[PDB]
Amino acid sequence: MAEREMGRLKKDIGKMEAERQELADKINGLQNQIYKNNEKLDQFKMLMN
Amino acid sequence: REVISIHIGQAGIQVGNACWELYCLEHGIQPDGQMPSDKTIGGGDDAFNTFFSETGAGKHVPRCIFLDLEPTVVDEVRTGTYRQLFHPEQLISGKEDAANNFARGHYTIGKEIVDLALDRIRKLADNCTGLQGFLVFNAVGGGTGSGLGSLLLERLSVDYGKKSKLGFTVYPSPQVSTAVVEPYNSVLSTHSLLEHTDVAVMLDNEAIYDICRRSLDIERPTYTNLNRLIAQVISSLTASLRFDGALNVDITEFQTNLVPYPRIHFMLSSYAPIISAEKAYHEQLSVAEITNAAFEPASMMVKCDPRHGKYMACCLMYRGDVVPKDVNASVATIKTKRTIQFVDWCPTGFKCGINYQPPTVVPGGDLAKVQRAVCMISNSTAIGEIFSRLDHKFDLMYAKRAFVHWYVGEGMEEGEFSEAREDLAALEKDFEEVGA
Amino acid sequence: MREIVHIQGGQCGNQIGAKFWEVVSDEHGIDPTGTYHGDSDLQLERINVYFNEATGGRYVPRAILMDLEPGTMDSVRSGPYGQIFRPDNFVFGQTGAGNNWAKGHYTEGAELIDSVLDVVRKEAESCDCLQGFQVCHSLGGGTGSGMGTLLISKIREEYPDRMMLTFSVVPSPKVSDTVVEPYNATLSVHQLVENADECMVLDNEALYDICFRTLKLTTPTFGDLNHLISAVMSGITCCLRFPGQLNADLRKLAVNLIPFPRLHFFMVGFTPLTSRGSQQYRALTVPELTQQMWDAKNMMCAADPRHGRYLTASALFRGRMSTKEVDEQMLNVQNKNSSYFVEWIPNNVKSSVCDIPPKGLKMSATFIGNSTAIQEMFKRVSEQFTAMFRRKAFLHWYTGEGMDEMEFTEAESNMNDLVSEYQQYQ
Amino acid sequence: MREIVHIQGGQCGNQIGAKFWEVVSDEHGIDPTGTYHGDSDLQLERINVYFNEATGGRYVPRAILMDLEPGTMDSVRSGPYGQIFRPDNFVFGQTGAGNNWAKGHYTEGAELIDSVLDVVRKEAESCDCLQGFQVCHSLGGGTGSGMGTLLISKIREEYPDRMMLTFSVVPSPKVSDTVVEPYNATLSVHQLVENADECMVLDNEALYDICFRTLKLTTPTFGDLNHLISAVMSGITCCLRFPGQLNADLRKLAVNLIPFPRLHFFMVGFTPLTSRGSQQYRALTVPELTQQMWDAKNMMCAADPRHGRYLTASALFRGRMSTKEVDEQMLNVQNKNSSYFVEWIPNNVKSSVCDIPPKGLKMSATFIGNSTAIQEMFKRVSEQFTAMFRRKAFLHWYTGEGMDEMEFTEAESNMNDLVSEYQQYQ
Amino acid sequence: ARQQCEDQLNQLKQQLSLEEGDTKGERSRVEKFQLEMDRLGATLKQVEEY
Ligand SMILES: Nc1nc2c(ncn2[C@@H]2O[C@H](COP(=O)(O)OP(=O)(O)OP(=O)(O)O)[C@@H](O)[C@H]2O)c(=O)[nH]1
Ligand SMILES: Nc1nc2c(ncn2[C@@H]2O[C@H](COP(=O)(O)OP(=O)(O)O)[C@@H](O)[C@H]2O)c(=O)[nH]1
Ligand SMILES: Nc1nc2c(ncn2[C@@H]2O[C@H](COP(=O)(O)OP(=O)(O)O)[C@@H](O)[C@H]2O)c(=O)[nH]1
Ligand SMILES: [Mg+2]
Repeated sequence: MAEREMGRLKKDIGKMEAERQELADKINGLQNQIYKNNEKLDQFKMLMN
Repeated sequence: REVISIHIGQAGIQVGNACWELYCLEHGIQPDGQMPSDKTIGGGDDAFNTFFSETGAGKHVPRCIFLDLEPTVVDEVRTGTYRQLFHPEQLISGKEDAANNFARGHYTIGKEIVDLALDRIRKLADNCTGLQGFLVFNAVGGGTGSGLGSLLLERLSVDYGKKSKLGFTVYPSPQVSTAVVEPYNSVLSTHSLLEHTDVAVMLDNEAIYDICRRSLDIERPTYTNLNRLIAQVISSLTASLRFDGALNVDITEFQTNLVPYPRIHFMLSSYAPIISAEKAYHEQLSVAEITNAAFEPASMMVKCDPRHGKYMACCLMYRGDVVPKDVNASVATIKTKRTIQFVDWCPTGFKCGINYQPPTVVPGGDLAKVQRAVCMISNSTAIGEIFSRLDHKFDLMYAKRAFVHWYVGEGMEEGEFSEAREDLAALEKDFEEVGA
Repeated sequence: MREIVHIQGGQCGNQIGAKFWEVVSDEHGIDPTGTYHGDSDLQLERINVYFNEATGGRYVPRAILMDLEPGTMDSVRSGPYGQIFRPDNFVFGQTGAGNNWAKGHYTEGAELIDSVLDVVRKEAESCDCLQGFQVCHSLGGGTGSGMGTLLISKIREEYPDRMMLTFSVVPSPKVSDTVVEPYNATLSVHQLVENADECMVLDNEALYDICFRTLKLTTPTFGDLNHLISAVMSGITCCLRFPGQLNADLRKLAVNLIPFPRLHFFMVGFTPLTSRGSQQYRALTVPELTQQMWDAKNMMCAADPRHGRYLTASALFRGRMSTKEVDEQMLNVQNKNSSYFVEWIPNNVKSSVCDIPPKGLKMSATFIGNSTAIQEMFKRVSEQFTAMFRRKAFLHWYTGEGMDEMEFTEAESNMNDLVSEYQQYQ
Repeated sequence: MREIVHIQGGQCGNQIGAKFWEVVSDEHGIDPTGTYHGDSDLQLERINVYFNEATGGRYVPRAILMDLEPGTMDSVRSGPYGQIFRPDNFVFGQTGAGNNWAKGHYTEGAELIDSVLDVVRKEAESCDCLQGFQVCHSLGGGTGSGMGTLLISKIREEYPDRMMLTFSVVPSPKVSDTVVEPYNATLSVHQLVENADECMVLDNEALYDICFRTLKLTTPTFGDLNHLISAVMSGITCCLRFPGQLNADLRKLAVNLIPFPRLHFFMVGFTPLTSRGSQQYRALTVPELTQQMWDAKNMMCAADPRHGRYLTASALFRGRMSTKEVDEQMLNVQNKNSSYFVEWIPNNVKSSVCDIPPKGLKMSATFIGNSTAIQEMFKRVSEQFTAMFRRKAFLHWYTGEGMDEMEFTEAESNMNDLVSEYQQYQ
Repeated sequence: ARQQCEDQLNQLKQQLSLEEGDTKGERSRVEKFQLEMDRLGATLKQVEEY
């Protein structure tokens, strides 16, 4: 029983570690894109003035 | 799509007695060979052609050969309720039993009857067009299932080879066994059972006693009771070729789906729901709970916890009214369950075949009427425990050279005793590394 | 003038095609005995796009059935709308593939493809102005996948300039129908991507979820999943058969949907879809159709349409609508969420309008998106392939019938670089 | 073109809204099958405010239901004029709040609000010129108050400047059918102070007093109280649906009644509310209407106006009457009582007229007053809350649910400062 | 052997629960950042039209 449980838990923790890494990369990309878009919005604000 | 079957020993021919007691009623054949003229249960002329082949006007002959050396039981089959069903030559009976001596059944007696059996196997495959494969029923726990069974197995393999071989082998029980000298015959047969038979199905006596005591509540079951549900399992796994379902898988798919590696063909078996005649109705029966009961180790035809092992692949044959959605809903919960664990070397491990035909009830039987059924057959690593305990049983008999002379004075040298044990050990270590 | 040739490989393909021909026969108004009883006279005009009228009024369809077991033919010829197929269109064998792509592509194909090509060539040369071929099959099978893509390659080698539509049902993460699907899926997609002109990818979990969430059904079976796929197919092939304000045939759809030669994998959808008890509660109004089209719970793929970007999209409306309306929401939906469409392509979406709504409705719409979020299913299949091929599991069933491991390695590489090129457009 | 999205929270709100929809359907002349069976055309030019059209003339309410037990939805489905509802709004859970306000605001919100918000957003983008929302609920229970409050906050954050009416029935000492009223009432009014834009307070104590005095009924069940509340509901929105000689829309009524932002709790009445027997003996004039208005035995709230001062008052008349009579009656009352009306707002009363009367009657008049006497209910609820919370009675059912003594003290302090503001302005 | 087995099983379980809560927080942050992305896109479109 115990070895079954550890095998299952190791597989689960590996899968969810991979998902965590994917989320981290997603957040980094989103921060970069928000930076670019806010800079573009600043340029457009100055052009509006 | 026709399949022929051979039954060797006594266990094989009694299991076949049950199987051909069930097929005749399932296809509606009266137990003399001709379909009733008035009533017409079911339909489909080609439906019965897999197991019964028409002859002349209206007599249907089976596609099995009951071969044995001791005539005491073949004569009982000859004179019993099935006289006009079988063919007079498909009941091969020698003169003297194999007497639990594997060497005697393999060399002395078996050598003069295997060719006679082949003379009829060939002539029975001659009048079959869409031949699928062979099905063998035997118990290696003796002298005719092991010896003559092996001999016929390799002699068929050398002759046909291409056609698959589905075996249903009744090994010696964990503890509740009959003969005293099984641990010799078991290894002596497994050595030639690894690399010759294609897909073997492990069967036990003790486990089916346990099923009959906890499910049908018959506190004193018998060989008739066990063979009845064995025949039920055989029919539930061969229903695909005969009855049309949405997702139906025949012998070839069943083989190519469940054998990831060449010599890893050693399976469990289970059937659901084994329910008494009185509790046929009080229990809510549906796909979820019948599938749940299809995996519980208390409902396994071989007394070994699947929890000890890791599943490699599984197949589920469904009967009757089963929509192909709740099956997936159930296997999802099976995956989310915690006790049973797969192996990372396989991400998808279910083959859920379905057929639209409810199971049949034999008259005056121990099984009730249920609208559906599940036959579960799965590869697993827990059978290494069976082979290990049997190795331990063999070692004690071998280290004292007990019972050896009954073999060596009949033709088998010590070399086969050595090499069969060596190859069983190789099998066990292969299971170890595959489960690793 | 134009003509369409239907091909059905596999048991899934045969059932899907049977349902498709049921729907098309109902729509053109031919009864299951092959005769004609349609009322309007706008139907005989294009009835020749599918049916080769024979002497005696027996309008026989132009579809070819292929597999390795006569059980599927028993089922098809027995079911409703079965006595209209052609006896010549029942070419088969009696061995069975058994899910092994090796048997599908080499052992039985190498001697049944001659029989299938004979009939295909006969029909293609009996029809004068060919438009293309379209085949419905299962990627996880053995007869619809192996022998299917083998015939795909053969016919594409034969006719270069006639386009191919492939309605391919792919494996699934949740409804794991079979054990060795990933091998067959990879080996079939690796063959298809070269010969695939348009590949409508479908799967069964995204249809079970539709039937249990949107249509709100209790027993969603194949007799419903195939019906939905049939509806989508008939929506695809509508501009040829019917007139309208703005036609768009198969070549127009391909040109509008394929911006690079190795970007052809479409997610499909059909609207309107309503529960049987709530049919007569919401109006089949063109906006409502549009936010039903641009929906995640109304796709036909495991991939999340909002988990990436749309490269191009096409919408075929059917009925009496107004182009100003249709295009105004087509532009509004693209102006709203600018982050889900490719920045470097203005006018991401085409909107064609037919002028005959399907039988039983007032208007309808079919969506076909060439989005880049479709790479997720390929990623899932490829990682399954890594998990299996890492141990040569089930490898002997292929390597013992005419296979090598070089094909496996190259298929891995092909799936990896295809998902990479989908990713790099983001 | 003006829009009021109806939402019914909890069992009390659901039943009250069901009766209200019966009343509105009757007023516009539509059968419970959804079709139209009225006579005057004037019932048809403003159906769009309270009814979305469906194919075939079937009109369906723009209403959304919200609860946690299927039994309430079953009752609404079984009741007459229940099938008109669109089954796409019957959203519910499966467990029930258990009058655990912390549970209904923290433990079933996370599983039901993600869907109810989607439904309400769809219904609010169905039409163009949104005026706001009308939420019917009870500030005594768990799921009628917790989920309702969190949903009101969500709509506040989603539509910053659209008006929400909250028709809230408030528990009373003599109608306390549950033991944990104050813990939910205080915590709900805490957030209703910030969230909603006008809350009308109702109470079963005054409802039963009215049914025993005015109607002098013998067995007033819940149906008649629901009918009273529904009649007030349908009479307060006559200007949006029907032509008048001096109109009064939602924001007009608000900006007239509420002087300061935190003072948005109203008490509402209704005229003529007359017994069956003594009705035949009375002719209906505008002075009669205003007498039955101002008389405290007619307020639907158990707050006694001569225990304080009227901040503002408003009278919505319905009937072909004379504006000079209306204005002179209102000013006559203001001159009669020169202390109960606040000193620094000259002519604090506001009056408006609509043409079409409620069906059957010839003249009618709804009354909305922002009296300062309403502080008595809040101070009594605060007293009961302090009495129960002085020893943490029943508190663990929320403490183990997520909230804390900090939040409870905050709610009590907000009640104290609300009554402080009322007493300061009085 | 088995008690050591279960002890390590439990500590893996607690570590997995920790990382699962962490991923739930990460998912919430991702949803918030999607909201911010789309809001900035809409505002930029409005400014471009202006
Ligand atoms: N489940 C089941 N087991 C059986 C049945 N008949 C026999 N067995 C068991 O299977 C074994 C097979 O019987 P054997 O001892 O090999 O007899 P045989 O097969 O005729 O071989 P020989 O008699 O030695 O020539 C026996 O040891 C029994 O324990 C049966 O009908 N059902
Ligand atoms: N959606 C859908 N899937 C199907 C249908 N019939 C079969 N399938 C799926 O197709 C897969 C097998 O493909 P199949 O057509 O049998 O290929 P074959 O084995 O070579 O004949 C199975 O896993 C089924 O789940 C159908 O009617 N509808
Ligand atoms: N008018 C009316 N009032 C009710 C009805 N049922 C209960 N009430 C009162 O209004 C309050 C409603 O509470 P309830 O809806 O059960 O709380 P919830 O379960 O959280 O929604 C109770 O305190 C009752 O005193 C009804 O059918 N009609
Ligand atoms: Mg014997």
